[PDB]
Amino acid sequence: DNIQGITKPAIRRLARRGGVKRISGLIYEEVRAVLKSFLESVIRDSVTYTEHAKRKTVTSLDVVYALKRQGRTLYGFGG
DNA sequence: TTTAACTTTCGGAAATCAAATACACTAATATTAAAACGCGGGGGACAGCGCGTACGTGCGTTTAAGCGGTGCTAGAGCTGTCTACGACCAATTGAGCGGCCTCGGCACCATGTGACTTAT
Repeated sequence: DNIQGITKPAIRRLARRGGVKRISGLIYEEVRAVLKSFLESVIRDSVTYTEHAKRKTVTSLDVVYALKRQGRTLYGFGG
């Protein structure tokens, strides 16, 4: 239950960075779900990059290449 | 002590020059499929509302998150060394469609000998 360990006050304060103030309860479970989906895919891409690289420790370059292929390219790390 | 820029060259590239298509558009044409004017309409989307509701709003006691030591080891990254493996050359093919030929079969003129005959 690690994704439940991602606590509902946590999801709340994330909503408040998100600019909203009222959020239904099942949003917490389904924001957990969206985090789960994106994490699953980026982990797939980065883990596979890592597996091919033969350094089976998952690397930041693997992560940023995953995000880049996804179109979600992130700065500050591949540099 | 290791990442460059001098160079010293050269042989494929990237210009040029040219003509061979060939395609775009600028354009007549009657038609004629869709445009766009023109009035109701349903239908619906919003005004206004009651009260149920649902996520915050608010307290108590928890829980994990966060440190803060305590290893210890699994890989990081690096192998110093042996190939393999693929990039090159070329030969080592090949098949497909023109080329010669060359088969045999026709029509035509040549040559010798068997009749016979005659004037030897």
